[PDB]
Amino acid sequence: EYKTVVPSPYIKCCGTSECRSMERPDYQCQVYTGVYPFMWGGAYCFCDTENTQLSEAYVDRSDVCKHDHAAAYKAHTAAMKATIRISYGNLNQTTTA
Amino acid sequence: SVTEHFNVYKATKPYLAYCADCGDGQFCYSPVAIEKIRDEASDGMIKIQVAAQIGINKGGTHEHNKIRYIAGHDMKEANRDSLQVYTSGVCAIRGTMGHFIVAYCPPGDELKVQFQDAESHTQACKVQYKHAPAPVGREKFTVRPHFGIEVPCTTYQLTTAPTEEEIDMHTPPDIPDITLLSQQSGNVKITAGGKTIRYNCTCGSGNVGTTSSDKTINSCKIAQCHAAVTNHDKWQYTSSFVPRADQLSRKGKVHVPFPLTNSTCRVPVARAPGVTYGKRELTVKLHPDHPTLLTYRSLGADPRPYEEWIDRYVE
Amino acid sequence: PPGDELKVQFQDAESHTQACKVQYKHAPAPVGREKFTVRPHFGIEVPCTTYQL
Amino acid sequence: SVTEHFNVYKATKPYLAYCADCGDGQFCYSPVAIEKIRDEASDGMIKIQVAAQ
Amino acid sequence: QPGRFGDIQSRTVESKDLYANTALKLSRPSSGTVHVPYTQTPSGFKYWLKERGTSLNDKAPFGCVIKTNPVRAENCAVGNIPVSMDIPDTAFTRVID
Amino acid sequence: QPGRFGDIQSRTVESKDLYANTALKLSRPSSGTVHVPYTQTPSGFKYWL
Ligand SMILES: *[C@@H]1O[C@H](CO)[C@@H](O[C@@H]2O[C@H](CO)[C@@H](O[C@@H]3O[C@H](CO[C@H]4O[C@H](CO)[C@@H](O)[C@H](O)[C@@H]4O)[C@@H](O)[C@H](O)[C@@H]3O)[C@H](O)[C@H]2NC(C)=O)[C@H](O)[C@H]1NC(C)=O
Ligand SMILES: *[C@@H]1O[C@H](CO)[C@@H](O[C@@H]2O[C@H](CO)[C@@H](O[C@@H]3O[C@H](CO)[C@@H](O)[C@H](O)[C@@H]3O)[C@H](O)[C@H]2NC(C)=O)[C@H](O)[C@H]1NC(C)=O
Ligand SMILES: *[C@@H]1O[C@H](CO)[C@@H](O[C@@H]2O[C@H](CO)[C@@H](O)[C@H](O)[C@H]2NC(C)=O)[C@H](O)[C@H]1NC(C)=O
Repeated sequence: EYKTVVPSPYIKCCGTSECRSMERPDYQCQVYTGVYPFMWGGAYCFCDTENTQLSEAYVDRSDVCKHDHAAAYKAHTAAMKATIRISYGNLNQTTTA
Repeated sequence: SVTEHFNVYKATKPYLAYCADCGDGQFCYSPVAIEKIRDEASDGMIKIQVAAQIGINKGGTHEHNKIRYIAGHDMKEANRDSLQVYTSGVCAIRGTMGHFIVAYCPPGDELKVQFQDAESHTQACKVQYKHAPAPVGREKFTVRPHFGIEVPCTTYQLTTAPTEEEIDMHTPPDIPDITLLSQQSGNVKITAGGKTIRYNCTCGSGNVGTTSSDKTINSCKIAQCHAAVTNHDKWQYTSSFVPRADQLSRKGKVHVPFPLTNSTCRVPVARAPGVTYGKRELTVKLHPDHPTLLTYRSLGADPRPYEEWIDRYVE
Repeated sequence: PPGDELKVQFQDAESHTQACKVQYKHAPAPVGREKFTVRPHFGIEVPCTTYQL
Repeated sequence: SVTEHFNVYKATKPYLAYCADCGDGQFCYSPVAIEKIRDEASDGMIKIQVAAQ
Repeated sequence: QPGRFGDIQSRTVESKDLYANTALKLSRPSSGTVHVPYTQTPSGFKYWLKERGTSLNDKAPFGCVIKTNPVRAENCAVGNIPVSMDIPDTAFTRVID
Repeated sequence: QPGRFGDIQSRTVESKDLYANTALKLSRPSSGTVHVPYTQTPSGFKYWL
């Protein structure tokens, strides 16, 4: 399983930023202009449409790939080993070869 | 013990996030906004992350009966016996630590977490979740039997020890509030409720907000003016529903308890089927208490495997 | 939620519970083209009819 | 009445038994260990035997 | 491919490079809300887990019993095992006795 | 036969002799538990009902 890491977005109040590509698997970055977010106490930013929010998300190995994972293999040259009992005359022994 | 395991949270603070469905059919701003449910346990346990912190009081100390959260600006209190988890019926909670709750839940279509508020109100957050745990072994049982066999599985350990898995922590952002303003002739007052309040006024001086109460000369009144609380001494979790304060590296660091550990679960054993021997025929009576898997294959060169889940009596 | 009955109860002044149960097909039709049960945190708005509070 | 009908139990005592699933997913030793449930009723009534009195 | 087994791939458990193809998408936030909307393909690992079906143990020919640690097939009833024998004199008995 | 109509049979309501074929089985108790494990075929009467 993967893990989609979505950090808190940077909201540029009455300003503008640029997306910076990073070396992250399945990386996405988006700058949205004209945002007017709200909080519980009221409006977060100051202007009406002069604002940008930076959306960033990526895929990372889950915390339990170390525990929960499936392995893809190639199988060839199967080696056979068998357990045999030899009991003749007075002896009665078991060996593996 | 529990104290040197909970001391990691005191440096943190609960947060208020946007929950799209708070029990009823509408959004509101609740302290139990569910962030992410983790389901890595083979026995059906699920982990729920909530906005409120469970087991920590107003000061920061550890109790087994208090839940701290955000109601406006000030931290407040809640009791633990009222935390409940709902999917289709009532879920069995096995352990709570801060933002994280683990519980045993029946199969369901939703995941609701609610507690009783200090205002005697009920505050909940509802999300959509496919909770359809896979069977452990070959019998689709729901209740652990009193006899059977043990089958290995994965489970969350009920310990508070720190683990490699953790969650990001950072400084809280600016928190605006319209009520921190009152319109007065000339000197518009910004009631200084809190530690530090920032303002910026088009007609007035604006600039930095500093602290304490100030009497800003301006005719803009409430309009062209608003204030936000800043410099929170504690820390927030970088939730997806809260704006980022800044493009800097994270500040605090909090682990995720209840690590996945190897374990085994008792499973029921089906009754031996009744076999009548026909001439190179095999007929069996199947009496399952629950959906039971019947499997056979030929021992020769060309096998003919079978599959069928048995829920009633069949032949 | 979707159900087969409709029970309404209150706690009586005698600390008793007084209820009334009736049979009702409560199977609401989907709003739009997805059979969802929980309002999401993002999406699109579809017109509908509601009771004003 | 009820008193000369309950006088039969005074000479008895409740017991603690092994319940394999006490709400949560694990066993413990509870005073409501269910022994047998009987459904001889055509109207849907069931009888539950518990450890406590 | 996203949504199937192998949507994310890692060469080793101690691998630093991770390949991820989950068709992650970003979209405008709604007005007056800070939520970082994103739509992404669900994990193909869980899809495989609940669509795997039965393993090789349930379909192996010749009554093979498949175990892991290490991956092996035991007690398969097929073929012959040639035997070469080197018996000393001590084992045998004389016809005089 | 167990699990079908007539799994247990009695000639009369006042009969003292009772025939029962329910394939009752007994098995080891688990370690540290007193529960008398047993597995038995369900009643054929309720199945017929
Ligand atoms: C549940 O219990 C499982 C069994 O104890 C745990 O899985 C074990 O986890 C350890 C540590 O991560 C793994 O150790 C690795 O071993 C590899 C080599 O692979 C194995 O194969 C060789 C033969 O080539 C064989 O001799 C050994 O079994 C090897 O360990 C090393 O190269 C690594 O450095 C590392 O030591 C075990 O492989 C793994 N066991 C198995 C059978 O997968 C599991 O972590 C536990 N999960 C929990 C705690 O929930
Ligand atoms: C403190 O608030 C002042 C206003 O009191 C904010 O000033 C605002 O600054 C933004 C800068 O982006 C101006 O928006 C636009 O500027 C762009 C420049 O590319 C231009 O294309 C648009 O036409 C628009 O003007 C905005 O006009 C300006 N408002 C003013 C000067 O009244 C300032 O950003 C705030 N500073 C803090 C504390 O954040
Ligand atoms: C040789 O000795 C071994 C080990 O004592 C015998 O193995 C046991 O044989 C008897 C039954 O014949 C029992 O004690 C066990 O069922 C056997 N144990 C096994 C199969 O591991 C073995 O049969 C002897 N072989 C000979 C004399 O041919």
